[PDB]
Amino acid sequence: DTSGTVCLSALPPEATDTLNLIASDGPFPYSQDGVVFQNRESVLPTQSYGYYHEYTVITPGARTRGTRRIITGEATQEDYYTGDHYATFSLIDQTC
Repeated sequence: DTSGTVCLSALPPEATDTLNLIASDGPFPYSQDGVVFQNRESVLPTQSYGYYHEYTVITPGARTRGTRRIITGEATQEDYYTGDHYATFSLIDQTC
């Protein structure tokens, strides 16, 4: 299940950067950016393979991809933010 919705302005600035790169279809900083997100644990609504894709939300100072990500859903304006390494997700509202 999702943990509600959150305004883009309420997320780390890096989340805005990630969405801008998604809008231009990259290029992305990490090789894992753009790969299919399987939603293996069924936290997000059930959809067929390929409906979801994942992108890194850079954590300042991190040597690794960290724990922040944006999962895109194929529907219009459907994007999910997780700041706890896929444990919980919140729908991102780019209008606020």
